[PDB]
Amino acid sequence: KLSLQDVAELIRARACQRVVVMVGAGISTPSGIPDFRQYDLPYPEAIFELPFFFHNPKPFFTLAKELYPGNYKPNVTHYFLRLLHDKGLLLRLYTQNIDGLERVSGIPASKLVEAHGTFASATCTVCQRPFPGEDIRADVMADRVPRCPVCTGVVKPDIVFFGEPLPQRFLLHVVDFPMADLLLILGTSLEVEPFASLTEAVRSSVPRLLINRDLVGPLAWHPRSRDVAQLGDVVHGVESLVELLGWTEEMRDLVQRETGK
Amino acid sequence: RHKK
Ligand SMILES: Oc1cc(O)cc(/C=C/c2ccc(Br)cc2)c1
Ligand SMILES: [Zn+2]
Repeated sequence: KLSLQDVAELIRARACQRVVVMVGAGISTPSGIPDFRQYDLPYPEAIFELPFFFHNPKPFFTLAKELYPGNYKPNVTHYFLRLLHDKGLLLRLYTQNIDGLERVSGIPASKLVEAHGTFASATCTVCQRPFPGEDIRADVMADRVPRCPVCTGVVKPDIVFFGEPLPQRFLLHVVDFPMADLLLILGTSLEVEPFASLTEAVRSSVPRLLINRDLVGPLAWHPRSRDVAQLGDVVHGVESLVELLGWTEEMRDLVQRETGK
Repeated sequence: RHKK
């Protein structure tokens, strides 16, 4: 049975070269962003429901205003993932968060699958014209509902709502998961489909390493022999991994350069 | 097929 240090050594030697990462809310609460269960909502999920949104878009736009860039900064978990990218090891980072902190940490978009979408671009709900996110920032930032300069339809940031298809880039899972030589899961259980069974889609020779509050989800339910769990504070687990990798100095370099620490 |  593998330990965290064994995984660290597989990475230090390039036995692991093609890392596939999956993240959720657990990597964003250390940036001061809360998790998920008074916005004037009949119930929580209504903020990402299209009918509710057509009847009252203000609560969603209030969230957007709070999540637009400048309110939160990435933390060590994001910066560790940037380091993976910088060291030629990141095949793909699949994220369920919508805070945009992966991009902010400087992981290129081509390495990211923002599976619940993004505020960086928007779409007319009516005629489907696309618009860059900055185009609606003024309006969101002044609490006005943005409207389509052609058809008047509400222009909605490209956050994925309940009942909508995941973004087209989600199709990369068809090729990334068979290609992965290491799967890293940080700060999420992956209880919701499809994320849960993507944990099953790597080959059984592939270590699956979980850094998370607790052991839950398909790694609990269907353990394989090269699974490793590193339970507890996510930040602490990452920093431990960093330290076994010998990347302490590179981490400090990177955090100082990006955030002025 | 895959929907949130
Ligand atoms: O995995 C993530 C990451 C993230 O950065 C944000 C969210 C969702 C936040 C949210 C806020 C208010 C209500 Br009401 C319902 C949900 C989920
Ligand atoms: Zn329109």
